[PDB]
Amino acid sequence: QVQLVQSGAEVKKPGSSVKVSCTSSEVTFSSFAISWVRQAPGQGLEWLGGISPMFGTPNYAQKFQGRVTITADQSTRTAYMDLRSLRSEDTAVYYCARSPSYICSGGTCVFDHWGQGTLVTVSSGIQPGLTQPPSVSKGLRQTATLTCTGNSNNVGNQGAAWLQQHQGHPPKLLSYRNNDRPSGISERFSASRSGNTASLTITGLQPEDEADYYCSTWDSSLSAVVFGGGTKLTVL
Amino acid sequence: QVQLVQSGAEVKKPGSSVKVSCTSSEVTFSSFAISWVRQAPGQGLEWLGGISPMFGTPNYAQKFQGRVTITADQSTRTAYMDLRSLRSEDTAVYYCARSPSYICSGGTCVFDHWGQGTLVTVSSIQPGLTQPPSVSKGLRQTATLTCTGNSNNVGNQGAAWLQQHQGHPPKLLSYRNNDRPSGISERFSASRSGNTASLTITGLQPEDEADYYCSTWDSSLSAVVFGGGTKLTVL
Amino acid sequence: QVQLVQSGAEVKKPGSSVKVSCTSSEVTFSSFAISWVRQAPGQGLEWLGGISPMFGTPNYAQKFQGRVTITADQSTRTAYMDLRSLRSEDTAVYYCARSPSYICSGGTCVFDHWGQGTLVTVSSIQPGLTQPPSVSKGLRQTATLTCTGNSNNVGNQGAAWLQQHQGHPPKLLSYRNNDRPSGISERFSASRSGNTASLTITGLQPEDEADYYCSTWDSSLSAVVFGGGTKLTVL
Amino acid sequence: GLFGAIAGFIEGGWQGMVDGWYGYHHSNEQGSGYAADKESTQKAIDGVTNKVNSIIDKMNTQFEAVGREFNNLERRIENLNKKMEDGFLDVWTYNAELLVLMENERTLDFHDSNVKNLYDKVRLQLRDNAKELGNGCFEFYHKCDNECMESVRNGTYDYPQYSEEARLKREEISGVRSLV
Amino acid sequence: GLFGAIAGFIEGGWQGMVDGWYGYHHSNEQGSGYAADKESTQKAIDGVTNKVNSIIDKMNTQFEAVGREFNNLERRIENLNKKMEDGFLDVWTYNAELLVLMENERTLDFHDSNVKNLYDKVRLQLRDNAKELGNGCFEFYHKCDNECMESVRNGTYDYPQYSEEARLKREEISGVRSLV
Amino acid sequence: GLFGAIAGFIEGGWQGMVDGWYGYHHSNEQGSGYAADKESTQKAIDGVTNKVNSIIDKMNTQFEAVGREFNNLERRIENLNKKMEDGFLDVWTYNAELLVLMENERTLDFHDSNVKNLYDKVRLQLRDNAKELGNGCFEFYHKCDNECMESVRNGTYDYPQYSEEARLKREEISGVRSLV
Amino acid sequence: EDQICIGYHANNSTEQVDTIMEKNVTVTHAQDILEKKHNGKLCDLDGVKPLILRDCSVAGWLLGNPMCDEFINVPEWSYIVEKANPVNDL
Amino acid sequence: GAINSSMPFHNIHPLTIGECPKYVKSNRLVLATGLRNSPQ
Amino acid sequence: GAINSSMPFHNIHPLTIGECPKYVKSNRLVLATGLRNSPQ
Ligand SMILES: *[C@@H]1O[C@H](CO)[C@@H](O[C@@H]2O[C@H](CO)[C@@H](O)[C@H](O)[C@H]2NC(C)=O)[C@H](O)[C@H]1NC(C)=O
Repeated sequence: QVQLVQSGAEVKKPGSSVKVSCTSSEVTFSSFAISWVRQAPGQGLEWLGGISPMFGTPNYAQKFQGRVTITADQSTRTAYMDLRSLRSEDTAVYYCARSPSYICSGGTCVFDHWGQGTLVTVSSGIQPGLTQPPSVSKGLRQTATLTCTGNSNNVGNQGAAWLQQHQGHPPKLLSYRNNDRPSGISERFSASRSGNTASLTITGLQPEDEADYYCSTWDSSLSAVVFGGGTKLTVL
Repeated sequence: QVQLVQSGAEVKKPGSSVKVSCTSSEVTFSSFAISWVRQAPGQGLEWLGGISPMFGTPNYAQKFQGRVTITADQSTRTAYMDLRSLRSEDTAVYYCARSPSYICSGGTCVFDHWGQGTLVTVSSIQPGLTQPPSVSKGLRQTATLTCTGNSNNVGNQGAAWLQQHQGHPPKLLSYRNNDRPSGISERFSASRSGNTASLTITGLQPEDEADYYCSTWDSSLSAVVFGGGTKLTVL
Repeated sequence: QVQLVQSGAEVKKPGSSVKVSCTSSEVTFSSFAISWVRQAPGQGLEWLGGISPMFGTPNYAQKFQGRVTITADQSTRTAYMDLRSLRSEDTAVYYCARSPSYICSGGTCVFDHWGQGTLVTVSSIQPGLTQPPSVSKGLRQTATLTCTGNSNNVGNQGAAWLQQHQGHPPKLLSYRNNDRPSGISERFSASRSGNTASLTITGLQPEDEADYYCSTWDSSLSAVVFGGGTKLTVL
Repeated sequence: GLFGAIAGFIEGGWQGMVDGWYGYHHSNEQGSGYAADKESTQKAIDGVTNKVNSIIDKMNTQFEAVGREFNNLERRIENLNKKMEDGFLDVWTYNAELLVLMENERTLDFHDSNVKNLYDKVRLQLRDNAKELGNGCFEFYHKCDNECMESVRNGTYDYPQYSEEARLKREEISGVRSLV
Repeated sequence: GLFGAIAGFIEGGWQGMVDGWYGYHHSNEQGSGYAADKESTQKAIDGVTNKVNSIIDKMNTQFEAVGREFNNLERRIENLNKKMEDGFLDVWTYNAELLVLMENERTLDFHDSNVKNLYDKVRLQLRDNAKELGNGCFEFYHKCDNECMESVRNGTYDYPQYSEEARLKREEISGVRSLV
Repeated sequence: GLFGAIAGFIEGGWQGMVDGWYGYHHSNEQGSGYAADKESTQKAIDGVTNKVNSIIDKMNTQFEAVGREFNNLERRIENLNKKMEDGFLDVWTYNAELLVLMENERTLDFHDSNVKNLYDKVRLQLRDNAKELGNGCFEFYHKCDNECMESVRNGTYDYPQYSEEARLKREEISGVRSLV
Repeated sequence: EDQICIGYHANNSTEQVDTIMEKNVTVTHAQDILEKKHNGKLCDLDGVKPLILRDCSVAGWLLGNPMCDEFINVPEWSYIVEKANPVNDL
Repeated sequence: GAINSSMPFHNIHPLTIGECPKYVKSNRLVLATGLRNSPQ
Repeated sequence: GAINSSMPFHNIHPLTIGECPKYVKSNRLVLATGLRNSPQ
């Protein structure tokens, strides 16, 4: 286990700035690239951008290009996100993700660990890149198949990694880019990709399995991480 | 310091088959090739075969192609001989023997350490090098023992000598380059001349009379060969 | 720190040779070339020859090409100067000095560490570089002392400067490329421009008024070379 | 040092290659530019990251000293206690220093081959098709555009596709035409 | 590894070479097959052997452990006795544990050399009488039969015997002749 | 050794070279003779010297030693005292013995690159102006006098200067002229 | 015809060293790091004489043994040198 | 006896006093500095 | 003082209690992760 701990639940007014933080337990943190992903109330994931702590070079999404500047402080194991001229539709929870990739700049960059979540509310004064269907419902103890379709600037080429998200917690990683599952994950969850569509099949459906699932990779054309719509799996 | 310990002296009916085992003292077991080398009663020495314990691959003599099967367990640091179809010819004492080289397939395969002996008997001979059968020279004189061969053995690969007293297993007097092990005294110097290898023993003493065998790799048979033997007699 | 240590003051009869030695504290002693440099009553420095302990190849100045023999011993930590065919022009104090280079064969032969000196007396100089003999500047003023030379010596290597108060043996103030050693105070700019080099002293005081020698390797003369001297006088 | 590259024939590293540890720089009709080799930096990081956690793991059993109280006339076992703990704290302080000193040498040399093995990789692909210019860099015979650089970059260049092109250039800067 | 022979340009080892650690494979008009460099596997074995014997012989100056007895009111010098004996078994466990770890790294890189330094040996013998195919494998201009092979194998190849034969092939791939 | 120079392609050392640890021999119409590469013999010595000074500097904070004395009926705390010192002197002996044995292996395989990498510098400068002969040694296509040897030796040879001299020769020992 | 080799140094050197892989490797150049010699005398520790109690024990000296008279009032000492089994104890 | 030396180690006797080299239990302890001396 | 750390070593005080780094008599302990640096 490595810890990622995030800034408190800041509350700002139109046009101002934020500086949210996130702090890594591991002494060896210099070598795992850190990202900043957000999700606003009742929606899905959006990649703002990420940094390699080792080298200082960050990558951002067009979306935020000139108006978000993320930097890591090697010295104190701390990655900073701050965005400018913040308005209303930036009301979100700002999660904080590590990748086993040293830089975040290609299909290698998949998110193994997440911070607890920094909530930001703008106190007054979204369009996804991958295709998942929104709901799939399957009876107890059966087999579910969840799909993620994309084109060729993404899934076709980079591969595609899956994520689980329970109402209220951050999302655990289910599969790596390359089909392999990480430690905690039961053999019940089998990832696979065929061509331009990626499918995660789960056997023996149990009440726990019921959550929202996201797929993701890199898009060559957008130079950015891309999540799918999310798909809420129910069971009874 | 090494110790090769062979097994009990099984005795059997014809057709039957034996599984003798040499078990090595030492931790670097795999790195040294083990050979098996029977001696029928009264006669000299004959190689059956031998293995690289580390690689597994074994080498047999034309004569035993189909019959013997030798291998060695690395985990237990012990080597094995499965000899089959044995008639009365096959009765002998059976030595295992350590090579200083890793595999047994060439002139460097000489036999520096030997086990204690395993007499197999069976209920109801042909040397590959030339060695005078007897040499008799007087006490404190000096001696010259000769082994001759040809181009496929002593010619190219060179030869290695062996002393054997009645009862005991043999021991190494010299390596293929005629450098002497630590053990052996300095009046046992060996050298070689084309196809005729010779060990000169100087200052003969009571001690010295026993057998002497030369041995080499013969690259025309893929096999280890020995001379007939030669009894030295101090006089 | 390292310390060299020399032999007792010898007195000698014309013709009769001398051997004088010095010995080193430091264990890494075969890594540093050792030299011998005499100073006859009054005048200035002169390099006889030098040795690489590690290799034991020496090289000498031609003035002594066949008269002197200098060598170092590895086991004990010591070097020797054997000045045969002694005579009257030879009376001096003889310093052994360590060069940080492992060999004494070029510019890198500067002298960072000197022995305390051995006076050798017999019973009954031309400088290769050019310095004025007397610079005299006032308290808290700046002096610039100049060594001038040519392409064989100063103009390719550059120079090392040295300080010498009456009594004490010489201390090094710059390496051949204008870096100062540890001890040297941070107000002694060395420099070099073409075929002339200048030790610039800033903020004079009584301490500073001693003799100053430049030095380098002459690639034509196959040897080490010193200027005449410059007595600094503060006032 | 050992392997020949870093601070060797490739005199000096580049400040322009910001994204990674080793990499490429090219020059052609379309552009000039740097490009880090991630593959093999990522493999080097794997190995350093493993080294760092290697030590951490190796010193969790390291000697812990909880103290003991001692009397006025027990002075000489009070000492024995003090000699021991000072003893162990010297032995482990030595260890922890020497291991670092040793791993640092190994690590700097690990990069040193990393670089060189990259170069020799490029070299074994581009053969006769390019000149070994002798300072870390190759000029091609056949003129090689961006898409073709990639192949060298990602180690799937194709010798027998630019052969003629290149060996028409070898054929001529060998002055062999000049007899007609 | 550091030398980039194993898992490198030589793209995996050959299963079919059963009789030794390093070696040759070849094809000619005659035949085809594998042949272990017994010679240089033996220099390997002899060094990896000295290594395990080097260890053993160092590890009988290991801290010899005998036991002592203490009553109920010497409790705290019973502890001192334990803080010592644990203390040491940590110092020596760390030492065995790391020394194995460090001579594992060295061994694998030692092999990775032995191979590179075998490739290069052949390369210097055949020079421009063969092509560096650049995957570990050379290919001859002049035809090279089974006797010729042994020469390269056992390291007594001779260039000058085959130059003319070779620089007819070299001469003509370069289509110089192609000006008739 | 590891790097394959000393006791490798460069078969044995030259006794004729006394001035230093590594160098060049040459031959040309005027010259023939040895000459050590002091500047890199010098760099090597700076290393090996630092190595000795590093080990002395690690061995001043060993486990220290001063003396203690015991009653006849304290015999078993005497023992504990003894097992202790004899524990610590078992441990600093191993550390000394093993450090030397290891740093000895590395020092010998350090010299083996110093020499390889010197050979590779000469190589990269001279390209196809000279024929790599393979026994540690290059022979030139263009004649190259004593003043040009230094240039190779001090590492500022000038390829373009002798290019057409050299490639006139290459061009003719290719017998491509033999076609008229 | 003109040519230049690279090479390394070789000499009349007998001294050999060991390594984890090679024992008795002969090299051109060595460096012992092991002191083996002493002068067989008790000496000063930096111009400060020891206290050689000779055939007294410490107890023999402090209590005031009439054999231990030449110690009745002693100068400062570097270290003390008791014998194996001093004849003059209690 | 009094020990003389600059060497890092000695092997005379364990119980020293003063600023000394450091006791080890070995008979011989030589660093290599030069090249393999396999000539010709 | 207490220590809040993930480093494997410290140099505050030998007689710690709790789940610690491991005391070392040193005052500087820095691994290399990157390559030798330079200007070009
Ligand atoms: C390595 O060389 C040493 C050199 O001393 C050999 O040491 C021998 O040691 C024994 C004591 O047991 C002496 O009787 C011999 O005289 C020594 N031999 C010689 C020729 O000096 C040692 O045997 C050699 N071999 C190994 C592997 O240690």
